[PDB]
Amino acid sequence: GGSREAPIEILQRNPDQPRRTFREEDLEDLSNSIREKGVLQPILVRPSPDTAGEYQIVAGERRWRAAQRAGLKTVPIMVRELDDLAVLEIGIIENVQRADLNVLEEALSYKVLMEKFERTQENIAQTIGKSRSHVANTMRLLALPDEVQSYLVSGELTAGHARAIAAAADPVALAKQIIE
Amino acid sequence: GGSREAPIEILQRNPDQPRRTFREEDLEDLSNSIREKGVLQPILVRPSPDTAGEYQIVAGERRWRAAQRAGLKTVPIMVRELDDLAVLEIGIIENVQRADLNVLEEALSYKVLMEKFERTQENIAQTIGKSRSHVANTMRLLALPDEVQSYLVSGELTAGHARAIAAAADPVALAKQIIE
Ligand SMILES: Nc1ccn([C@@H]2O[C@H](COP(=O)(O)OP(=O)(O)OP(=O)(O)O)[C@@H](O)[C@H]2O)c(=O)n1
Ligand SMILES: Nc1ccn([C@@H]2O[C@H](COP(=O)(O)OP(=O)(O)OP(=O)(O)O)[C@@H](O)[C@H]2O)c(=O)n1
Ligand SMILES: [Mg+2]
Ligand SMILES: [Mg+2]
Repeated sequence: GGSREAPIEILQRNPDQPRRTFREEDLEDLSNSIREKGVLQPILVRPSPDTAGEYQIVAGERRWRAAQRAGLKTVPIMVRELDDLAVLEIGIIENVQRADLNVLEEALSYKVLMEKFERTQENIAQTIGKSRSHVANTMRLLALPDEVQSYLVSGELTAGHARAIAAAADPVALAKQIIE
Repeated sequence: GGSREAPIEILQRNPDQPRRTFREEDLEDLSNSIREKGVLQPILVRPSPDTAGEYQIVAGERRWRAAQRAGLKTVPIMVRELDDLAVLEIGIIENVQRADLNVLEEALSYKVLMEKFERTQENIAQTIGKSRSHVANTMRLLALPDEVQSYLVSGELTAGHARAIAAAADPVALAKQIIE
């Protein structure tokens, strides 16, 4: 059994899904991102244990909720027979076994969009489903010295602190201030 | 066009993929995780622009490399016609449009594996493809006071710092020390 488009309305959440909390800010970004390029990773479901002809989401609740807000009529699914232990395992694995992109690898990606493909920071924001603010701030990090970038490449400079350092009117000045 | 199993050997990487660096530590965890439950999210590819009957990975290089080390003969793929702008966009989106699990939501998930399903910390480690160390340290956080957990629930307490705080013989003592 491969992956198929299926009517969004015949899908339901597992209450015992490892993820409890869902921030509006993030869900808005995903629904925006889905409105543009659609649902890119198919949603993992098992046949519903409670209701007939329904599917219980094993992995991809945010995708389902985002696609709902985005007003998509169908979603891509993969149906696999799974017991309650399998689902909890998979639920953890999909979210735990994945490496985040370095904020500089992200910034460089935006540079290439601008230079090689002549995309404005607005064009980028609209396509990737993030704010013009986030894009601008992310790219400003490319200005910083090689040494401070090496701190972000290494992780020494906190990834959270990076977005803050970027927002500053005098961003490079906050490099030495990071020590204290 | 859905998703199909395809021989791992007819897949190649895009050199211009947003992600440049690949840490051995993480790739080992993924290959372990894949050795157990296989490749859970199908790998997004376009028909190779250079070589005939080959596919260029748009999203899922780590999965491909992990599955390779894991000695998988086939991998699940989805083939879509995509130009160089599409691929760079999608490459960014799949990695940028996704929310990480709270370290406490992770710990609780492991608790339920132990209590509801009678899994040892070794059983968990083997199935999720992480270290017994990582599992033990992650669960120890559930012991900590509601106040310091609120710091991790909020994010104030660095998620990386959490596993370290947990390992400490006197973990709660690091709460006031989080001033610096
Ligand atoms: N047994 C597993 C473990 C993990 N994953 C998935 O593999 C992906 C790993 O994400 P990432 O670190 O970004 O690597 P890839 O997407 O494989 O590669 P890249 O982003 O570099 O293209 C995640 O979707 C995760 O759910 C999976 O399909 N099967
Ligand atoms: N246009 C987009 C944007 C993002 N994604 C994918 O949506 C997932 C978001 O991951 P996460 O934040 O964990 O949410 P879900 O996996 O959807 O939900 P859950 O983990 O709660 O099951 C990622 O694999 C990302 O590649 C996608 O398919 N299409
Ligand atoms: Mg997920
Ligand atoms: Mg990825």
